[PDB]
Amino acid sequence: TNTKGKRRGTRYMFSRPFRKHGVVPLATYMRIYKKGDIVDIKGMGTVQKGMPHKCYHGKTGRVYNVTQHAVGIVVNKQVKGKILAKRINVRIEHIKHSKSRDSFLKRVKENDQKKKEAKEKGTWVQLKRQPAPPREAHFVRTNGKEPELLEPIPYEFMA
Amino acid sequence: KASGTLREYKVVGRCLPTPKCRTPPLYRMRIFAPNHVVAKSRFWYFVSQLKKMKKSSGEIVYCGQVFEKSPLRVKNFGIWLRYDSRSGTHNMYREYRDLTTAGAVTQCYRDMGARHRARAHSIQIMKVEEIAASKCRRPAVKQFHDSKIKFPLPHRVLRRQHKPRFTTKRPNTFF
Amino acid sequence: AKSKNHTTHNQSRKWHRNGIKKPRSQRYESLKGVDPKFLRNMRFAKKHNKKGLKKMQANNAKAMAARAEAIKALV
Amino acid sequence: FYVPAEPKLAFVIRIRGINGVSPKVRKVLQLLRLRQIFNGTFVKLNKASINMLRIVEPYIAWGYPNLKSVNELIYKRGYGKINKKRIALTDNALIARSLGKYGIICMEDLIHEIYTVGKRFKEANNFLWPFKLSSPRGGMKKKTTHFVEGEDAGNREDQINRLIRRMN
Amino acid sequence: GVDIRHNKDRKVRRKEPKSQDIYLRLLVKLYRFLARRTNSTFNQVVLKRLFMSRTNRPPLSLSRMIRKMKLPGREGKTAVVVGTITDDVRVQEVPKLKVCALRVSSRARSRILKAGGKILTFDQLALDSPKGCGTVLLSGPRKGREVYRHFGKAPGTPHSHTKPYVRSKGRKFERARGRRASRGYKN
RNA sequence: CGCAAUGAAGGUGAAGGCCGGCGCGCUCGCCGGCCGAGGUGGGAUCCCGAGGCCUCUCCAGUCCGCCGAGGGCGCACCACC
RNA sequence: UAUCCGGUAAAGCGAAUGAUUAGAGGUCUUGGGGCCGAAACGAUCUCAACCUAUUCUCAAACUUUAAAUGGGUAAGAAGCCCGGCUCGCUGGCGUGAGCCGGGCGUGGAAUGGAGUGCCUAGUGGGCCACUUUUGGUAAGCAGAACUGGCGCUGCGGGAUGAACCGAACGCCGGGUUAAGGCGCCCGAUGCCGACGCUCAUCAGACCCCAGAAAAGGUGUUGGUUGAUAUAGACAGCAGGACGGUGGCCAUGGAAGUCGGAAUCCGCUAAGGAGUGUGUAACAACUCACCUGCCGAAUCAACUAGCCCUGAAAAUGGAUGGCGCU
RNA sequence: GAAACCUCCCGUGGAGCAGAAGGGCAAAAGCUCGCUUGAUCUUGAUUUUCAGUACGAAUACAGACCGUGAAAGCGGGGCCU
RNA sequence: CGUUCAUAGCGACGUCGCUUUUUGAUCCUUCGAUGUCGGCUCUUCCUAUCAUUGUGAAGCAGAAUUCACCAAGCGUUGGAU
RNA sequence: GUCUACGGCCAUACCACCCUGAACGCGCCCGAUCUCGUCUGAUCUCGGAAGCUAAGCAGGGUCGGGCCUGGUUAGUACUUGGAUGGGAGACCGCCUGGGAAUACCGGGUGCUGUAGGCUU
Ligand SMILES: [Mg+2]
Ligand SMILES: [Mg+2]
Ligand SMILES: [Mg+2]
Ligand SMILES: [Mg+2]
Ligand SMILES: [Mg+2]
Ligand SMILES: [Mg+2]
Ligand SMILES: [Mg+2]
Ligand SMILES: [Mg+2]
Ligand SMILES: [Mg+2]
Ligand SMILES: [Mg+2]
Ligand SMILES: [Mg+2]
Ligand SMILES: [Mg+2]
Ligand SMILES: [Mg+2]
Ligand SMILES: [Mg+2]
Ligand SMILES: [Mg+2]
Ligand SMILES: [Mg+2]
Ligand SMILES: [Mg+2]
Ligand SMILES: [Mg+2]
Ligand SMILES: [Mg+2]
Repeated sequence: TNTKGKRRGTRYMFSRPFRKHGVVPLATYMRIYKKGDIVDIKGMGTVQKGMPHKCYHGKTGRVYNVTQHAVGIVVNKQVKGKILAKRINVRIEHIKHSKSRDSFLKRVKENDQKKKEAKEKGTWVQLKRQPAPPREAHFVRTNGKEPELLEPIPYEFMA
Repeated sequence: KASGTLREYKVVGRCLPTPKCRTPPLYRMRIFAPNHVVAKSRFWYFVSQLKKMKKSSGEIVYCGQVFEKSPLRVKNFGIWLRYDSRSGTHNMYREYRDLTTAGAVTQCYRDMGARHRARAHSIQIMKVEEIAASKCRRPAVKQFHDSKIKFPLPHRVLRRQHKPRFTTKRPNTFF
Repeated sequence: AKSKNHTTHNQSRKWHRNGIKKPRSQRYESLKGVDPKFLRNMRFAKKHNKKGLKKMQANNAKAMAARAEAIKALV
Repeated sequence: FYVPAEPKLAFVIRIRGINGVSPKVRKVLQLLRLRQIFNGTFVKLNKASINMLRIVEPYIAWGYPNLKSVNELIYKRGYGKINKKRIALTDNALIARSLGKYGIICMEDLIHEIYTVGKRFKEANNFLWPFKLSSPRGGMKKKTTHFVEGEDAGNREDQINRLIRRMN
Repeated sequence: GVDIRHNKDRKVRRKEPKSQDIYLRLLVKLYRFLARRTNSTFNQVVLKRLFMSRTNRPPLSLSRMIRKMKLPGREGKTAVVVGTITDDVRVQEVPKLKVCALRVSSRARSRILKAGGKILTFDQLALDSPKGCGTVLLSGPRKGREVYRHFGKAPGTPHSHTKPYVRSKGRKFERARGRRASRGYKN
């Protein structure tokens, strides 16, 4: 039976990468989280105040509270049969903005551009995405030179 | 791979074009298989080994059956192999005598099963080349190279053993 | 008479009989556990919204009249 | 060379039973509506769809149906989903009643929507109740192994039409 | 063999009322018919409620019926209640109402009729309005029963406010180890 | 038993708003009038309803529906303040 | 489709940590032992550790790298975009939050009716298989992971059988299948089935499975690589096998011959400073190069198929049986 | 003198940080000084074990009263487990 | 090693097996009981052959012999503790 | 072209040695009355401005080390899913999709924000 200790098994998780030890460079601290920012948690060894628990590393969630130098952040943690949305108080250093949402906002902005225009025109445009369709009919010109023959090569033992 | 009687297929394909490589080179093969479906698969297997190129990364351009151009000639075919033993992997040069390449490769696949308990999926056919009377290294072939060939069909054992299941006459096997 | 000591064998199955339901998201979640000094001040702000009502109502009527003038100019 | 278009649409037959089947497979098989053995569905192809077929490969036989296949399946075994009651398409009054809000007003329209994979495919294809086909007459080759390697499972592209005729 | 779970195939809703009383059952015969033959969903809702339990059709107090009709616009209408109409002693002035109910208590009956109110039975409502047109369909507070105060996240489970089943309240019935901080802990 | 709680106890015990005036409107204290169980989101259901849709003719034209875009009062219940 | 998380497989050790082989190079250091030195970083070796490039081989409790499978989020009306009010928070002005009031609709694929509350029994001995996996020589042993079974469950196949494969059962007719089969037992090959392989005085004969290995075999069949030979070979028989030379080390005797460093020339047609026999040691014998005869292929070394040796148990016996070439 | 003290050079930490090991740490989290008692008083929220009960341990705040620093700040015990 | 000579007989360092007449592992069966050691008595099987029949080997001259093959037909005793 | 002050990302920015630096800067530099601090005006603090780019600093250089980025290694190693595939086992081959890491060989060797100079 294994030890219940808080930091058990974070030998690798909380360990600054190769040649990225030392001073926590300052952008990290000086970037602003509001309420409802989508934020991915990633514990860090240098800063031990406000560390998240090893279960929430990797996990993404939303900011609910913002204190002086930390951010309350609702994240969903599964427990055997039940997913528990729960609220944890991570110090900034263990947290980035999750880009996952921004590619969405880019698309909605692009849609609002393509909805305003193409209204006065009349031609309705494809706003929905569509999965990669089968690759269409097309010609391939074997331009002058014929195809290159590939015989499989005879075995030989190298070692 | 399994079998039945194979057909030569021509299969040419290319790693599909990109920004960086706009008009990529075509690669052609001789892929013996029971049908185009497994032909194309077999094409991809051989190319994967040789070239950094997968079914996802490429497109088969032209798969097409290839017909023996001299069906009603009797030929001698040299065939080079690459089988897998229980032990290590090997090379051979088999020789068959047949009316077709397909027939000659089919013939090979049966022989290899017989003589080496080698199953389809172990065998790689590299080259199949029709060959003269000479340049035939195997005496099992060479004995049929002769103008006035002459042999009997000596102990001609009967079939139709159950047309008359029972009969008065003891049979005959001299003809 | 030693036992089996621990397992997780039939458990995933057991969990998924009744789903593994995601935690039921509402709009308007509580302000439980929000930095006290904030909550005081948003409470006070909420207290005095009724102060500055008469100004606000007039501003919307002026807006509504400007909308009605704009729609009349369009038509 | 003329490399023709990769196919839009494929018929997908469930070719093994409903015992001892992994949960990820099982879910996809009930996202293709392939619950019983020897049920089949049309399926429009694309990166998403094709990969879902990749996750259920040794549980299905599938490929690119003929024109005739789409007719024979629709006429001989064409059943509507009409107030959630599997009902046989005996008249166009049934098809129309349900799909007529799309311009699909008859069996023929339906066949054209399925075969060309139109705008309104999702709605015509879902309208069709999944095709309960019989066992394969003349038998199969091998249930458990892939087509390529002698068996019946997996993509057999053109050759799905032979299988269709011996089952429909 | 087919894969479906047969687990939640049978829906558990009521079909008829569980009561055997004959007057209610006549109302059911009437509202089944109307439900099916009218387009009115009022009839359907009413029909549904005739099958429900006592618990499930709670009493609607006179004051609650007042204030719900005091609301702006539903004026010159009829309030309907598949439950009973009770009095409120803590309301005085009772406007002249129109009412449907399976029951109205004798006080509540007097007060309403004294006001110039009309009381209707459900057979009478149908003839008056078979498609439920110009009705206010109310309900009593379902979660009134003291029952519900024991339901929820259990007592002694942090942030629950759930009445425990206790023999008698008082200084020394619970309120020790697990409510005081002084005694063990608290939730 | 229920219709009142809460405190170990001495005990205390579920209303608020608005308006006008008087005290310095002091987001505090006192005097007159009006409303009277707050508000947000969702809510079965009711309510209003542009507008169709025809009538054996060209228009007029009350009656009856059917649908109804749009807009409202919003039970219960839930979440939030 | 975007976007984060990861330190397992692999890989690496001319990158850290630890392990570890070899020689090059280095009075690095210095030594301990030498030999030639009185002694001398003098000359010459040496072994110690250290170092300069290289080099061999490793890691559950090492790692610069770094997969596959995998875990989060996100993919819109609870969303966007305007206008204005509230704050005892924050502040050069501004933030940030909370309020009102308008303005805008399908925002990846596939599927499916959802939500929600109360009472609640039995259970809390488990076992089995794929794959992963710890202890152990191993176990029908013990212990985890993952899915699926059996337990709760019949049915076709596997002769027999919890668990293998196929498939999951209302009561019946017709059809068709699966996995398995089709000499007879026993439904179906009573095909003019196709091509090979293999004879066993222990033949062989189908997932789980109920049985064999190293190592052998001109048994037979295929390969692979090299030869050889008309300058007529290859075997099969017949003729010589010497001298410089008791060569040198070794004496205990080795003039070819217990052993070992050597190891070339002459005559040459050609014979090794010698394969053996044997001798105290010789001798004597025996083992190339070439012919004479005969008359086309010959021969070597690997390799992998079947077969065989290897292969011993107790009541009489089991490819299921009969049998089968 | 191989080791005392002084001085110059190189030194990515190969040292040290009470203790096991792992992580973390260089104008520090090490060493040496100066001043100190935030190891003080008081509400709730949260995390970790979890049944998502307790205990312990911790995280973010908030209100007091202080410490220290030119200050920004940091500090309500021991860099983190 | 056996004067000489790897293999008549042997056989190191290594290696591959069989066996269940040793002992361990293990705990599947039996705790509403399967009588727990030895000896006597009696039958039957196995061969991994001591003798006996037929044979190959030798470092078999004879005699004595060990090594191996077919082989379990027939035997394998009397006593002291 | 380039610098100084405060920077962001933190080696394409590090290290070694070599060369070149106009003007403005930045420095070294000259002093200890006062501020401040040392065993020591070396450092620290302070008041300067005679010299000089020697050094720091910048820019460049090196078949340089290092780092960064491509190729190769290699569809190799590994691997998701499959079979009544093989094999006495150990292990291996196929199908289905995913797919690395050295050695070796190329190329690159800071970009840039705000405020202020100089080259008028
Ligand atoms: Mg247990
Ligand atoms: Mg299977
Ligand atoms: Mg059931
Ligand atoms: Mg690990
Ligand atoms: Mg490894
Ligand atoms: Mg029990
Ligand atoms: Mg056990
Ligand atoms: Mg049981
Ligand atoms: Mg199965
Ligand atoms: Mg400390
Ligand atoms: Mg404080
Ligand atoms: Mg000897
Ligand atoms: Mg035992
Ligand atoms: Mg007995
Ligand atoms: Mg014997
Ligand atoms: Mg000075
Ligand atoms: Mg300089
Ligand atoms: Mg200079
Ligand atoms: Mg370089």
